[PDB]
Amino acid sequence: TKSVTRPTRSSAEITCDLTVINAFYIHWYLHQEGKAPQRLLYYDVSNSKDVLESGLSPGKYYTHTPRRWSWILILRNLIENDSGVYYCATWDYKKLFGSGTTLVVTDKQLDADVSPKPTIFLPSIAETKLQKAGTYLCLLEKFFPDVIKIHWQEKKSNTILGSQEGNTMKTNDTYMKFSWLTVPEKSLDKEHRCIVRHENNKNGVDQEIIFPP
Amino acid sequence: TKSVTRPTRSSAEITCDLTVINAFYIHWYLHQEGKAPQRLLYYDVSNSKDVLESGLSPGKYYTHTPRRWSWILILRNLIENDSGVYYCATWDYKKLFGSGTTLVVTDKQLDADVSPKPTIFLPSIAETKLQKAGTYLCLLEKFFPDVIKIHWQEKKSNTILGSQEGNTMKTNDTYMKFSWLTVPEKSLDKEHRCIVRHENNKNGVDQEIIFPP
Amino acid sequence: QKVTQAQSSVSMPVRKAVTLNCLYETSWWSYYIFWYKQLPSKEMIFLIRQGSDEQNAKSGRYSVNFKKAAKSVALTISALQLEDSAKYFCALGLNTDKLIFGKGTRVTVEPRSQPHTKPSVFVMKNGTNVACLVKEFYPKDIRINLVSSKKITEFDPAIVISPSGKYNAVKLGKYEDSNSVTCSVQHDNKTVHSTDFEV
Amino acid sequence: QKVTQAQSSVSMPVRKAVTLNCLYETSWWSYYIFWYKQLPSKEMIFLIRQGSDEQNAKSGRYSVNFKKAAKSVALTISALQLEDSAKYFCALGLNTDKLIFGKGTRVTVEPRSQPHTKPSVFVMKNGTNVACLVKEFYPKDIRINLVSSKKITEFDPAIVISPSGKYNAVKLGKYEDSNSVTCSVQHDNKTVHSTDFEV
Repeated sequence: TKSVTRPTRSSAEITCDLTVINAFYIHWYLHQEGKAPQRLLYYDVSNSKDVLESGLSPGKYYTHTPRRWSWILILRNLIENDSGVYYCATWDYKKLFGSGTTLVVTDKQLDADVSPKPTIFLPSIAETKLQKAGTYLCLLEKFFPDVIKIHWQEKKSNTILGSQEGNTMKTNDTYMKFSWLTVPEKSLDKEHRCIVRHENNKNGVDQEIIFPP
Repeated sequence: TKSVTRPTRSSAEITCDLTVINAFYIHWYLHQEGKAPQRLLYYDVSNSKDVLESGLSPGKYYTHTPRRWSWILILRNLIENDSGVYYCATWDYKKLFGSGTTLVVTDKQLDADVSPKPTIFLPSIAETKLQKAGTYLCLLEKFFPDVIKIHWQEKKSNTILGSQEGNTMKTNDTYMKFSWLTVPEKSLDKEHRCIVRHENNKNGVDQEIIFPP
Repeated sequence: QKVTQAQSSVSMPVRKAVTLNCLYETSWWSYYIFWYKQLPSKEMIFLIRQGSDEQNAKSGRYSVNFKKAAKSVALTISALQLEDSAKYFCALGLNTDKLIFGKGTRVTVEPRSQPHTKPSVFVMKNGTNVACLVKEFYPKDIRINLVSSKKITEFDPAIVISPSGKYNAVKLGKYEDSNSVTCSVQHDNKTVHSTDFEV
Repeated sequence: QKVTQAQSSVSMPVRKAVTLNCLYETSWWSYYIFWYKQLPSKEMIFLIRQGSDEQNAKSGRYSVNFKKAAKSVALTISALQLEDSAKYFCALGLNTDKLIFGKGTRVTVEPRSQPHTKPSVFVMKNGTNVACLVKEFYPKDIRINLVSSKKITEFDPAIVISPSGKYNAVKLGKYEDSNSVTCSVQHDNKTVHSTDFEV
């Protein structure tokens, strides 16, 4: 899952990761806060035409197939009441869903860099005798789209470590999160990472904060 | 200018390079062989709606704005009679045009690799005394979309050399071109290039064939 | 075609059972009722499907109670765990059809009964940011005030369940001096400072 | 609203003049006629614009002859050059309007009068591919046959104008032996082999 942060009166591309061979119809759902998931439209793929809902005229939603078996929902003329989570779905019975894509529609009220900026911490000196352990802390701040994922990895491994996050608290116009990890005794003086996934992360590639012994 | 080689019953993205600040309408023209350039549609940008021609129903042409002041014409449900050169235009009087984009619609009759394969030549031994010069020759072959551009450069410079191409002759189902260059006496034993621009090159980056002394 | 769920939130402890209510309403003659859950990472997972013509559908730890004479359907999650903390949706419903969802109920699973333990707080700095770290403690009655004459910001604590079944809490706070600041705790009628750990 | 151009191709030599015809037809009262040219790299360049209310528009080497009583308009390209080899379009025509194009005429510019020169052919191989190379020669009456007992393919020659104002030609051909092959030329009543250059 990621975020999209287009402004008002713009266009937005929302792609879904649900890879299915020989589909027939691709439904598109929208979930807003305190409401229900409603279907917006569904796209015939043997005829390549959209069938809309009883609420709006054409010229708003468009389903684009860039490659074979890949779909993108293009929205047009974005208004602030268009923001929510967008799924794609297919039948089989059950109906599989497609992991969500938050869309945030702002009035270009950023005016700076909104990348997550770490201010990492180190374990105390008194914790490292009477507990046989030590704890890190990786505070991030000043990031706008709020769809962020902090997870910790080893120095060289593919394991996910037992981190314990907190609530995405809101500053006056930006946000802030912190995650922290406790490591045992004989794996203490090694390297650790605080990998941070975000949308407004420079060069598209997610951050990777290295932690000392 | 480039080429696009989508198959039948597919979708095609055609972008135009005409960069204009504060446009109002973006026209779209189509030129086929032995016919005239006709307008297909034009896209209002202050209201974001397409105004079509008197010939087809909606659900075929769509103008997408990925960024501000950038436009892509998306075609849908491609038929073999959709192939031609597509321009974009704006008024100012005069009407500026947008360098063309050939679209080729095939029935997936390629079935192999269709990248241009050089088989370069070297100057003769008798030319290099009684003329104080030498000539290269850079024959390409087996490439499908036929929008190819061969130009020669120096070993380290930004000059375009006086090459003399030939006609894109057609094999049984593929094509073939050759270019050749004559260089004078005291610039003879250096390096030269046979840069080849094409759509079906490896990794998108155009080739660069190095020529010996 | 309506699906009603008049349940905002539920709180049920580990290895207990919970019933969720869903008032559907339709005019069809043969329909299906699907149950979905939504993780906080925004993923929808199909749980159980009750066909309205044959008896009660159960699959593992899920069970569905069906009242065809009334309009009530009910999901049972027996032998609860710690990753049953989601938001649950009731859906009503051949390849073209749509699902009609309800507004969704939220299940928050609480840990079991433990004897009381003691905080053992610590502190860690980054020049101007401080952070009081509180180690494991079972009852959630915590007060993690810090001491500084020069206060700029003080966010709220973040109490989270440890893998031991007890609680940990971090409380950040930005100050100027940031070196003579020592956090304190008023947990369970016995004050715990951070100067006894310092020496 | 029609624009007619009943001219398929024209051939005119360097530093001469050429007139291109365009029969438009409309029912408007005030219109403009634009002229465009198309390079073989598919680029449209605005040339000249004739407003149908004031006199004849000229801009540099372009001139437009306007017959308002008839329906004929005519473009003059005086003092021709070598990059006037394009395809020329007549267009008829506030930000929303469209241009109505004609089918287009093609202008192919031929070089001037030169004394006759001699070919001086060469040959170059790549294991199985051969290529006879012919150096500068003015009249285009060339025959670039090769000699081999073992023939597989033989494409056509490619005659192109040199920057000296004469012609060069390459004729490829794939053979097996590809080493005992020597090209010949029958240009201007005097045969030129490639064995006199070999020694």
